[PDB]
Amino acid sequence: CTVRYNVADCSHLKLTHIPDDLPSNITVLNLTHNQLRRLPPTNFTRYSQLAILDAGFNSISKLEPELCQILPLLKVLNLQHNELSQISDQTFVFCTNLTELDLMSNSIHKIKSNPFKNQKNLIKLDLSHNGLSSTKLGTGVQLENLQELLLAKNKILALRSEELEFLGNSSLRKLDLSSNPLKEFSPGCFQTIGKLFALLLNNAQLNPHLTEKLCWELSNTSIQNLSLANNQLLATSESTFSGLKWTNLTQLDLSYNNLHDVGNGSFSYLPSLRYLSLEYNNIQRLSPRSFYGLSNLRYLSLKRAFTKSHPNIDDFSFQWLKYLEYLNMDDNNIPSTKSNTFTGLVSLKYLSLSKTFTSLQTLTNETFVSLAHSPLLTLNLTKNHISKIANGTFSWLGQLRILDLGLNEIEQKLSGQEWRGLRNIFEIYLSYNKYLQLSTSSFALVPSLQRLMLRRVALKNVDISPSPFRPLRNLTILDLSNNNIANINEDLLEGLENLEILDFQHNNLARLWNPGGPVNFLKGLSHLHILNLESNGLDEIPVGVFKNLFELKSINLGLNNLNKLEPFIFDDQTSLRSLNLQKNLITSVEKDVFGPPFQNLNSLDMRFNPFDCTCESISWFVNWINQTHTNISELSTHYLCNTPHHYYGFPLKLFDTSSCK
Amino acid sequence: LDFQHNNLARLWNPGGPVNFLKGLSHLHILNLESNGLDEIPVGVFKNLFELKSINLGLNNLNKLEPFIFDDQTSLRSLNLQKNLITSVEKDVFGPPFQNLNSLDMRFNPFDCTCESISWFVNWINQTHTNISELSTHYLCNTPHHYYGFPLKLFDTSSCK
Ligand SMILES: *[C@@H]1O[C@H](CO)[C@@H](O[C@@H]2O[C@H](CO)[C@@H](O[C@@H]3O[C@H](CO)[C@@H](O)[C@H](O)[C@@H]3O)[C@H](O)[C@H]2NC(C)=O)[C@H](O)[C@H]1NC(C)=O
Ligand SMILES: *[C@@H]1O[C@H](CO)[C@@H](O[C@@H]2O[C@H](CO)[C@@H](O[C@@H]3O[C@H](CO)[C@@H](O)[C@H](O)[C@@H]3O)[C@H](O)[C@H]2NC(C)=O)[C@H](O)[C@H]1NC(C)=O
Ligand SMILES: *[C@@H]1O[C@H](CO)[C@@H](O[C@@H]2O[C@H](CO)[C@@H](O[C@@H]3O[C@H](CO)[C@@H](O)[C@H](O)[C@@H]3O)[C@H](O)[C@H]2NC(C)=O)[C@H](O)[C@H]1NC(C)=O
Ligand SMILES: *[C@@H]1O[C@H](CO)[C@@H](O[C@@H]2O[C@H](CO)[C@@H](O[C@@H]3O[C@H](CO)[C@@H](O)[C@H](O)[C@@H]3O)[C@H](O)[C@H]2NC(C)=O)[C@H](O)[C@H]1NC(C)=O
Ligand SMILES: *[C@@H]1O[C@H](CO)[C@@H](O[C@@H]2O[C@H](CO)[C@@H](O)[C@H](O)[C@H]2NC(C)=O)[C@H](O)[C@H]1NC(C)=O
Ligand SMILES: *[C@@H]1O[C@H](CO)[C@@H](O[C@@H]2O[C@H](CO)[C@@H](O)[C@H](O)[C@H]2NC(C)=O)[C@H](O)[C@H]1NC(C)=O
Ligand SMILES: *[C@@H]1O[C@H](CO)[C@@H](O[C@@H]2O[C@H](CO)[C@@H](O)[C@H](O)[C@H]2NC(C)=O)[C@H](O)[C@H]1NC(C)=O
Ligand SMILES: *[C@@H]1O[C@H](CO)[C@@H](O[C@@H]2O[C@H](CO)[C@@H](O)[C@H](O)[C@H]2NC(C)=O)[C@H](O)[C@H]1NC(C)=O
Ligand SMILES: *[C@@H]1O[C@H](CO)[C@@H](O)[C@H](O)[C@H]1NC(C)=O
Ligand SMILES: *[C@@H]1O[C@H](CO)[C@@H](O)[C@H](O)[C@H]1NC(C)=O
Repeated sequence: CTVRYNVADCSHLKLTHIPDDLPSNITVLNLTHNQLRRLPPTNFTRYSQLAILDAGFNSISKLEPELCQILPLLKVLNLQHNELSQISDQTFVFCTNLTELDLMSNSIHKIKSNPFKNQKNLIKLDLSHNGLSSTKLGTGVQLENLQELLLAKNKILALRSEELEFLGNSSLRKLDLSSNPLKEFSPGCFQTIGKLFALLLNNAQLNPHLTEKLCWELSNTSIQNLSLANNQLLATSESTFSGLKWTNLTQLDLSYNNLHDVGNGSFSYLPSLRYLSLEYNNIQRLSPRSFYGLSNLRYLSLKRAFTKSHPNIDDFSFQWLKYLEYLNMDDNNIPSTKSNTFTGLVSLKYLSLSKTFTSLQTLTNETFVSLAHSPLLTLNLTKNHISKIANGTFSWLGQLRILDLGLNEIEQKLSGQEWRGLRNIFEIYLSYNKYLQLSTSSFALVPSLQRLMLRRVALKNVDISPSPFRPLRNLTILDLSNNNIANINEDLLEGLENLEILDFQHNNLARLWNPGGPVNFLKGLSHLHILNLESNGLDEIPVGVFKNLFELKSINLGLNNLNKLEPFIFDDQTSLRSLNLQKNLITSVEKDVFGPPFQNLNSLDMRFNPFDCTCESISWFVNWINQTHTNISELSTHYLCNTPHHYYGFPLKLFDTSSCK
Repeated sequence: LDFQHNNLARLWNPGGPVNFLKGLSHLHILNLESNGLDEIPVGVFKNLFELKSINLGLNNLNKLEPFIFDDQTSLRSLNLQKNLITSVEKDVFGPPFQNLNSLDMRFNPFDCTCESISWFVNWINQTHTNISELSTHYLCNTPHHYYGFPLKLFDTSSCK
């Protein structure tokens, strides 16, 4: 087995017999994924100190009580994926300390007598996928402290007040009744339970009339979390949920219930709900009175809550949701917005509208007029086929912090008036766009940015003086990768004292680093953390470009052609934590180049390089590798030399340096 | 026969290499430039006696198996420029160099070592083959002492 500290785990050993050779100073034993004839009752004499046993995923036919007598200190008893054709009460008469019983696949058809007259400390009772037909588990009052009762993937036809009366004072935190073909509910079947809080009815095929009758039956109860998923709730009426008007609910779920129509006042009898979900529904439309009465909701999800003839939302449809703060409408097909769609939401702070608009190619200053009176903090608009934005689009939303406009085809000459009205925004998501032309005043109106990534935007004309990034001072993260920049001067990025993260992947900086004077990039970047110039076609590193980068942490210069390693290139990089030079054309590793970066390096990566197995090239590198604990992944595999012929295709570590000094 | 830019690299172990050019005696010029070939197996240029030109440039060829060119006794022009050739061995480029008229292997990471270029340097010193840009685009890439050094100006007195 693994034989780790204290606990013992045996993932896969093809074990067939209970072993007794392992040390006895253990408290947990694992038997998952093993083939056993039958659990012996007398072989546990040696192991009488196990707190719990993970004896599951086993082909055990019959269970004997004597086992859990030899181990009185037994807490978790998992018997899932086992045969267990039939069980009786005599297995649990002198077996009381159980706290966790798991029966997930045992094909237990009928329950006889009272098997649980002695278990007084059990909390979770998982009895599912066993073909159980009647929810009766006993006649007398038992299960004083039972918090979870799982009954799923069985064939219960109905619930009756007499088969559930055996729970006298049980306080069930979570009740599971999923995948049960329930067709009717006897009156008073829920009042016999002491205190029930949550219920699950997934894959239970609830009819709307059956759902209404269930809601009537659920009155007087302390239910707070109710879930109704995978049903035939194609429509909802005013009186459908009226039976829940006497309950104090917290969460209501209606996902995967193909709801087509929402009646007027459907949830008007729910003055205490705080979280609501309508995921994956073919809702035709939402009337303004559909949400009437929901004055206490705080989280609404409308993911895939619309039909393909296209669905639309009327104005003033969210006025009643004055306490909502998290609205999600991802993956929908609303054509466009109106003047009074979001009007009424006075507490919305997190709004997601990803892939929800189809006819909103052009954005004006009337699209987000409804959100002026709402202090939003996050706005998601990805995959919305955004093509053009007008001035004053975000003027109303002056409290925005997180803005998303990526994964679109925006094409426009940015002038800085597109962000007019934004007071204090944290970061802007404009990656993955077809064409965004920058100007000298594009970022002047918003100097409060903290993160700014422009991946795959085909940006151009960024060498214009003054740089558009000049007004940004406290910016921390900047990304201009995958854009194929033609050229850049030292004017850009100047004054970014607070900049920490910089990425220049796929930007062809080859010629920018001797003719016309080398560009002295990275001037005074004290706060820069990680520098990434991977796959920029770099061919030669000019001297004096990594200076003053004392606080730099990581360097990634892979997928390039670097062979001319100038001496003393890395002098101030004494705080480097990870050096990446994989897939380059490095031939020799000299001490004067990689010395200071190797003083306190944590991980190194320069694989796929034509190394030269010679005393002049890798002797210092081989000595350092042999005399360091730096994490070098695939050191023995992808570090083969390319020259000479004798040492071609040989591991870098398998080189003797005792003959050269 | 011209196969420029066709991605024939992996065709020369997918169930055994394909023995292409099987008994193609009358072919005169063969051009397979810029196909990314990485390894040429033995017994692929057999029965090519009348072939005159081979052009395998703009590829990545470093594994030169012995006796690759055995029937290329009538080769007139060999082109291997802009490849990843590191060493030039006699047993590989012997027969093609018997009557070669023009040779082109510029822009290659040559290794200025005794085992690699000694025979090639001697051949260059004692041949009349017309080679363009021989002293400019034939600089070695390793070691550091011989990096960026002309290939023709190599002393073989310390070799053999
Ligand atoms: C359990 O749920 C039932 C509903 O199924 C609740 O019944 C409701 O009980 C209240 C209080 O007894 C009734 O209000 C009363 O109405 C009479 C007129 O009939 C009025 O004179 C009283 O002043 C009082 O307002 C209410 O009508 C009744 N509703 C129904 C539909 O029966 C019951 O309160 C819940 N709790 C318990 C512990 O049963
Ligand atoms: C706005 O909604 C869209 C809906 O798709 C969100 O897109 C999803 O965002 C997550 C988190 O960024 C992405 O997961 C990521 O996957 C990549 C690998 O592709 C992984 O490297 C990251 O660590 C992360 O796990 C997810 O792929 C992405 N889905 C699509 C289709 O783009 C978007 O994040 C939302 N905007 C927010 C929350 O600001
Ligand atoms: C969204 O932004 C646009 C762009 O500024 C605003 O359009 C502006 O609307 C005002 C009032 O309609 C225009 O003022 C008047 O325009 C007429 C010509 O239409 C002119 O003859 C008058 O002397 C007066 O200037 C203004 O010109 C117009 N701007 C542009 C560039 O056409 C629009 O009002 C904004 N919408 C919201 C809701 O903020
Ligand atoms: C959205 O905002 C941009 C940025 O301000 C507006 O572009 C600006 O439009 C004005 C008005 O046409 C331009 O002023 C013009 O300048 C020329 C000289 O170049 C002058 O001869 C004209 O009489 C006029 O004053 C301004 O140059 C231009 N700026 C840029 C950077 O393009 C745009 O018009 C706004 N659009 C809407 C719909 O409000
Ligand atoms: C219903 O389920 C929700 C979701 O788990 C429970 O709310 C969580 O309560 C814990 C405990 O305070 C918090 O840490 C979580 O942040 C809450 N999550 C959400 C989404 O609200 C709620 O307590 C449950 N109702 C019960 C058990 O009656
Ligand atoms: C939620 O719980 C509250 C508190 O128990 C219920 O309010 C009580 O309602 C009864 C009538 O059934 C009154 O006699 C009590 O005086 C009320 N107490 C308080 C503190 O208001 C409420 O009815 C429950 N249900 C809903 C939907 O709120
Ligand atoms: C549900 O209630 C809404 C009101 O919230 C009703 O919508 C109104 O319909 C009338 C008739 O055309 C219009 O004059 C009103 O302007 C509408 N209200 C709003 C806010 O626009 C709707 O008709 C009701 N539906 C049912 C089936 O009763
Ligand atoms: C740029 O970021 C800095 C760092 O947070 C901001 O400085 C802080 O701003 C908050 C906002 O009120 C103040 O409470 C702090 O006292 C400021 N810290 C210091 C050291 O001055 C700065 O305001 C930001 N500038 C812009 C334009 O957003
Ligand atoms: C358990 O005890 C029986 C009886 O001695 C023995 O045959 C068997 O090998 C022991 N171990 C297991 C894993 O059954
Ligand atoms: C349940 O609670 C009632 C009332 O407090 C009490 O009379 C009864 O003994 C309790 N039963 C159990 C099994 O705790």
